[PDB]
Amino acid sequence: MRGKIYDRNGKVLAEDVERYKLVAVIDKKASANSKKPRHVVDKKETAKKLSTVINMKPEEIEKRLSQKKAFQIEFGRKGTNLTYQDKLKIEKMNLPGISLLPETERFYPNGNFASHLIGRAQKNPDTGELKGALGVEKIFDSYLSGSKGSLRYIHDIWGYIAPPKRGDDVHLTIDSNIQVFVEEALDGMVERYQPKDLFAVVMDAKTGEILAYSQRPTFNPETGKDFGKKWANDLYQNTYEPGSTFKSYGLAAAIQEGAFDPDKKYKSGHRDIMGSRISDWNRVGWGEIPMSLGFTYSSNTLMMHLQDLVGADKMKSWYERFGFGKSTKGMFDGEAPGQIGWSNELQQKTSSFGQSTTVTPVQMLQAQSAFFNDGNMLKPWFVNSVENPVSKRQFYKGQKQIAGKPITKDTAEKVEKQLDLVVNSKKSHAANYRIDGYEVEGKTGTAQVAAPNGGGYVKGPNPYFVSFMGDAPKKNPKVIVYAGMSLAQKNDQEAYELGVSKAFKPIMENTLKYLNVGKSK
Repeated sequence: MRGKIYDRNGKVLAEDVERYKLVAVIDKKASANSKKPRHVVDKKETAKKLSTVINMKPEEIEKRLSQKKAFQIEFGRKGTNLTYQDKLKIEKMNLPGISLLPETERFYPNGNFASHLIGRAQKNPDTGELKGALGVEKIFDSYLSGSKGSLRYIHDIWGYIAPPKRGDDVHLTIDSNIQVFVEEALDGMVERYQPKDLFAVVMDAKTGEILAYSQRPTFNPETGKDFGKKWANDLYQNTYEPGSTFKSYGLAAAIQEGAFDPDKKYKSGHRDIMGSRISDWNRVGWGEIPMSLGFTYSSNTLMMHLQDLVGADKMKSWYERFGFGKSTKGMFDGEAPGQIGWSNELQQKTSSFGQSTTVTPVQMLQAQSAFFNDGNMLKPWFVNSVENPVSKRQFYKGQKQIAGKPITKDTAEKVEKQLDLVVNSKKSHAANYRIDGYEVEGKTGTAQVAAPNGGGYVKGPNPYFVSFMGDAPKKNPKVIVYAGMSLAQKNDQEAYELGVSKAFKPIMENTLKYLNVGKSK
């Protein structure tokens, strides 16, 4: 047995099962040393009796019993992965030459479910040996695998090298109930906007536990549907120019450095940098306004203004101190570090509002956490324990760590106030993320997308990556929800206007409802 992959409530996400394969001996040579024939005598009548399972076409079953001049025959994919009920029925029939060989197959009960995180195990036809090829299944292959007994090693995680054999179980921080809300909501987005890429993550605000995560396009682990298109896990391996989501950190930096004042006015509109008219999102601005409104209205100028006030060399340090351009050191394989765009003044200024600079969605979760844990960035973790369930030996146990405290408690509270405005201001550009009976806050995140291999940015009507980095209930939140959609292909206007609001509202509402947080109607 390969070990199981459980969720945080010990519901099975992956396991081994025994399923059966249909073989028929069709050659008289078998029956040439026996009274009782070990070969299909009546091809016709055996075929009709067999036509109670799978492709029940007696003609096609007969054709294959007549086939070639081979000793045995199999029945493609339809003659494999047959249940124990499917077997007992064909064994009662007691047909001559018909048998069912047991093969162990890797079963994912929910099918397409956190498919890019859990991952998928492939089988060696020869030995029937399962080897994980992506996600948990690849990372913890050795621990899960009941076979070998060489040295046990964790894929990229230097350390944890421990030296009829069952395997070790891997428990995740996932909560199937929540992971549902996400999977449904994401399906909702693919129907509506059919984006080229999409993801959502739920994190415990207080722990850094990943409660739920899917992406699109994903694959189905059970079937191998679409497996090996997008290899990259969005949350851990994929880099983004994150957009307005990333102002939150630029803001904090300023607040602390003393350069930001909610009431102090600044000139909104444009800023000619390196001979480029970098402008607010409405191209004109709103003239002289308070910096509080600028954040509520996602002003690119404000961020550029604040960069000037604080200073470049000082801000690069700030972005570094929020853990950008550096791995989260999470338990996933080949995690992406990203890079802070600072090679020149353009990169620098654009960065302020979240372009040039590249992030993992997790780098961002880490950073946003600080605003709710008194300035402390929580390391996000999805792996709860690796532990053989015979012995109960915990090989790895996960826990809340602290990746840094780049800001004061005070600073954090002020950033929170500004996020509360972004959503619940009178002049809010983002009341589309509001929810009945629950108090929400967060940051809207419209952003251009790079041309994969060279060129500049992707062109189109609305060629945008839209995100939102929300958390509820506001001030003392239980969960963070970060959703992102890249290059909607349908409704590409509604995309620019609503953003990921149509995904965030359901996920958050259902999650809070499920964690039994009270609704002040």
